[PDB]
Amino acid sequence: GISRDNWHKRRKTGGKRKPYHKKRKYELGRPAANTKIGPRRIHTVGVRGGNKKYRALRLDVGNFSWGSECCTRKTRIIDVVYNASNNELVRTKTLVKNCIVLIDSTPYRQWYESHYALPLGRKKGAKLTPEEEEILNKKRSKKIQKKYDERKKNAKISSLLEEQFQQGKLLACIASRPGQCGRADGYVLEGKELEFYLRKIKARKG
Amino acid sequence: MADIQTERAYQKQPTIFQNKKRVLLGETGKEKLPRYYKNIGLGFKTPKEAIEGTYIDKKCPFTGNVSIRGRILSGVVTKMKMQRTIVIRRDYLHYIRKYNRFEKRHKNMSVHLSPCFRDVQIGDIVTVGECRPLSKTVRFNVLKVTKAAGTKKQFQKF
Amino acid sequence: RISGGNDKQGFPMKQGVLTHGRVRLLLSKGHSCYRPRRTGERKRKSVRGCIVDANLSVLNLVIVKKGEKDIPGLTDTTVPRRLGPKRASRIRKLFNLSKEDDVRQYVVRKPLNKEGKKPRTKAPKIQRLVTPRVLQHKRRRIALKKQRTK
Amino acid sequence: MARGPKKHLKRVAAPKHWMLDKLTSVFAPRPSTGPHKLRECLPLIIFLRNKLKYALTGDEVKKICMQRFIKIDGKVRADITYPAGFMDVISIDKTGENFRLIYDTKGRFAVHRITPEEAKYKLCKVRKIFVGTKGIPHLVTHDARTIRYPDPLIKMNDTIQIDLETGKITDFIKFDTGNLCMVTGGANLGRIGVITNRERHPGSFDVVHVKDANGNSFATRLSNIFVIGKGNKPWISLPRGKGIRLTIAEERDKRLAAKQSSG
RNA sequence: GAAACUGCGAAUGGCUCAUUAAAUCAGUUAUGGUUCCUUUGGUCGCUCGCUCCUCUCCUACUUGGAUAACUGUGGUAAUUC
RNA sequence: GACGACCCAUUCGAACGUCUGCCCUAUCAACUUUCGAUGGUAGUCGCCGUGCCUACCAUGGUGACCACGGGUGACGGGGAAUCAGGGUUCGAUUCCGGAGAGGGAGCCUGAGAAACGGCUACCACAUCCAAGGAAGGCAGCAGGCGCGCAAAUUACCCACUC
Repeated sequence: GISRDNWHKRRKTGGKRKPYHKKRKYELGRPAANTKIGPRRIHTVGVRGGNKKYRALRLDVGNFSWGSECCTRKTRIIDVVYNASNNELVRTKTLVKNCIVLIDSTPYRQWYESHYALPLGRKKGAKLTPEEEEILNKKRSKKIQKKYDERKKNAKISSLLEEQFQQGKLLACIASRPGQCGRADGYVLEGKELEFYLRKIKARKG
Repeated sequence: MADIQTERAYQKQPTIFQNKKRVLLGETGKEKLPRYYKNIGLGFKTPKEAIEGTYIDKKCPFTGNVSIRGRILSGVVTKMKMQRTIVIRRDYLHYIRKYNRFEKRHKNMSVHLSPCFRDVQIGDIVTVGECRPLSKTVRFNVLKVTKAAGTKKQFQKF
Repeated sequence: RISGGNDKQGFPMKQGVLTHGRVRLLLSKGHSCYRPRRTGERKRKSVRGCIVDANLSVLNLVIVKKGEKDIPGLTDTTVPRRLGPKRASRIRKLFNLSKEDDVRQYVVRKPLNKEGKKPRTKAPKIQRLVTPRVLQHKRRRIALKKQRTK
Repeated sequence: MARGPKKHLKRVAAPKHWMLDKLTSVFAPRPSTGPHKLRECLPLIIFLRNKLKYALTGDEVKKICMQRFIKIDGKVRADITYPAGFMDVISIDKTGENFRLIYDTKGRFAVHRITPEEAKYKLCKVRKIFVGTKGIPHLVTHDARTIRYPDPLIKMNDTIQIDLETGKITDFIKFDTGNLCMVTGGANLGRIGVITNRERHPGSFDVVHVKDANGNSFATRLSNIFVIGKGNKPWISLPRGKGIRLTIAEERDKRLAAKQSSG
C-alpha cells in the first residue's frame, strides 16, 4: 500500500520514466512505530522469510551502562529532553535512536557506594548514619582495608557527573531502535558529548 | 579540528571511547583522542594526512565504513561545486562495424571525495573504485589523486 | 435459553451483532457461519442480528430448567448417550481408578446388534496409555544423548 | 512466469554432457537439490538407462531404487534422481560392481569401474575454513561434508582422503608445485598434468599453469583445479585416455589403424 | 476400510504480447549490503537453576480441554449457503 | 527405522548494485526543485544498501558528444530471409529473460504471491430471482458469436516424457 519503491522518482536529467511493474511485497512500508514512554505494549509483526520482528510501543525501561567503570544496570526512562532529528518529537515525547533522555540514576550509586566505598553528592550526612552507614562502615577484619585500598584513587569522579546525582537524574543516549528490536538500550553520556548537549539544551529551551 | 561540529548532533568516530582513568598531564597533553584508520589493500596506501588530521566522515574508506571491492577505474576532474563530492568524466571511443571509424562519447559520474584530499584542482587525474551505494548517484569513492599529464599545475622545477 | 435461529430468507443469527438489521461482515476461520474452502480465505457474507422480532422463521430454544410437568413428546422419551471415552485419563476420572490399577478392562463395550453372522462388541483404542514399547523409545532417546557426549 | 522457484528443466535447456537426444519429449530429469551443482551433476536415472541400459523407462528405475540395491557414497539412496557428481562412488553390491564418476578428456562422466577396495574412500577438495563456536574448527568441501577437527596445516585447495565408513579423514595431500592435478571445469576439461607454476593477482580470478607429459602447456582458472596425487603419481586409479587431449587428426589415425568397429 | 481432522502441493506448468526506448534485455561483474521452503553434511544434557509453595512424594509408567466425521432436529425461491 | 525442531554449512534460487551496448523525430533546445530536483547531517521504515521516506541545512544536477519532449502496426535476446566483398530487411511465434490475466486499487495465507483455477471494493459488462437476495471473468484445452483478405476436433489416452 504505502510503499518503499524505487521505480518512481526522476533520474538525473530531470527525465521521467513511464509506469513499469505493479507494486510488490518486498517493496513495502508499514507505518511508523511512534513509540512513547508509558506501560509496555508490544506487538509481534510477521516479516519476510519468517523471523518475527518486535515493535515496542510505550517502553519505560532500558538497559543503560556506565562503561567508564563497566557496570550496566536496568533503570527507568523518565522523559525526553533532546532529539537531534527534529524539535517536534520532543514535544510529543517520542522515543527513537540517538535521543537524550533522563533516568532514575539509582543502582549506579548503590554499585559505587559498595565497590568504591564512598557516597556521591548528598544533602546531609544525618540520613546516612542510622542506615546506609551499615554498608559503608564494615566489620571485616581483614578486608575492611585490604580490598578497598585498591579501589582508592580510581574514583575521582568528574565534576559534571557528581552534580547530576543530587538532582537524581542523568543524561543517557538511546543506542537502539525500539521499533525494530522491541527494547530500549543505550550508554550514558561522558566526556565531551556531555558538555555538548548541555549547551544545546540551554540554547534551545529556556 | 578544534571545531568540527556545526550540526544539531555530535560527531565522532565509532570504535573510540573516552576513559576517565588517571589525572595528571600538567597544562595539556593527550588530546583525549586516539585516531582510527585502516589499510585499504590492493597496493593503495593510506595518506599521512588522514592519520595526522581530524575530520569525521563515514563515507571515506580511510576512516569510515565502506569497502572497495570489485572494479577499479580512473577518470578526470571536470567540476567541483558540491560538498564532500565531485563530478568526473570518462572519455572513450565507440566503434561502428559498418564503417571503420570511431567516434567520441563521454559520460559523467559523481563520486565522493574524502576531506583528506584538499589539494584537488579542476583538471587533475583521479582514480576511483567500486563500492556499495552511498547516495542516489554515488557508488564510488576516490582511492588516489595524481597529476602526470600535459600542462602541469605548477612550473617545472620539482 | 434461546440459542439463536434463522431469519426469513435463511440468514442465520450470531452473537455480538446488536440490533436487527442485515449486515455484511467480514468472516474468516474461527467465526460463526463460515466454511473455508481454502486456507486464509475471507468472504463477506450477510447475517442478521441478535435482537428478536417477529421477522424470524424459527428459533431454537434449549431446555435448561425442567418444570413440574413432563411434556409428552420430549421429556418422557428417554434416549441414552452412545459413547464412552477413547482416552486413558477420562476412564481414570470416570470410574474413579487409582494411579495403580492398570486399566485394561474398564472400557465400554459397544454392541454390534446384528450382521447376519454374530454380534460383535466393539471398543475404541486407548491413547496415552504406557506400554513397554513406549518406554523403549524413551530409553533409546537417552542412550543417544550419552553416546553423543562420549 | 516466476514468482517462486522452478521445478522443471527441459531437454534443450539441459547440459550437453548428459548426452541427451531430441526425439523424446520436451522435459528432462532435472536433479533435485543436494551437495553438487547441476552443471556438474550426473543425475542417477541418466546412469541407469542412458549409459548402462539396465532400465528402459523411468518407471523401472522407481521399481529398482526401492529395493535398496543402490548406494551412493556408502549410504543408501532410494529416489529416481540424486545429484552425484565428480568424485563419488556408486556401489551395487548384488552385481559386485563399483563405479567412479570421473572425466574423460572429452569432458563427460565416463564408466570407470574399480575394485571394491578402492571404493571405500574418495578424494575431497577443501574450499573454506570456518572457526565454529568455542574454539572448534571446521572444513567445508565440494561434496558438502563438514568434518570437524582437521589437522592444523590443511588449507583450501588441498585435498583430503575421507573414509566413507567413519568420516574423519585419515590423510591428505598439500597443494604444492609439481603435484599432479585434474581439471573439473572450464574449456580444458579432463586433462591431467603437473602444476608447474602458479600465478597470483590481488583481486580475483588467479590462474594456474599446467603442463602434461606430452609436452604441452595450458592454463585454467584456480577454482577449476583439483589435486589427485603427488608428481606423476596419482593416489587414485585413472581411466584410459589419461589427459592426453589428442587432436582430431590423430584420433582419426587410431581408428583406421586398428580398424576397430567390430570384434 | 468410505468419511473427517492433520501434514504437503496448488507461487510449478500452460497462455498472450497489451504495457514497456538506458526501461526491458545481452555480455561482464558485486553482496565484505542481504533473504532462502527443500536436499545433503554437521549441531542435539543447566545451560547446574526444579528456583514451585501445597510446606514439601512432585503426572513423568506420559499432563490439560474441545471439534469434525457420526447420531438426531431444522431454515431459505436459490448457492461447494 | 519414521516424524518433528534450533543453529551453521550446502543446493535451488530470489533481490538490489557495477561497466559497455538502442529505432524514428529539432515544424521538440533548454530541462529538473519543496508537489525531492542534486548533495550533506540525523532519524524512521525495509530482508538489506539507498532521498525510499521525514526533519534540518546547502544549491546543485543535465544538455549540440542531442538532453528534455513527441512518435513507434517497439516486448528483449539466442536467431531468420537475401547476399561476391561491405550490407539490407525481419524477429507475435516451440529455448532463455520480462510483463499481464475485463479496467484500477487494496489485502489475506505462506519460505516464496501484491496471486486472479485466492479474497475485498470501485468502474465498465453480463446472469439468476418468489424481487427479500445470490452468483461470474476461456490472453488454459476444445467450442460459439463478432471482426475481418485471413486460420483445425465440444476426438482418444497417462503407455512414453516429466
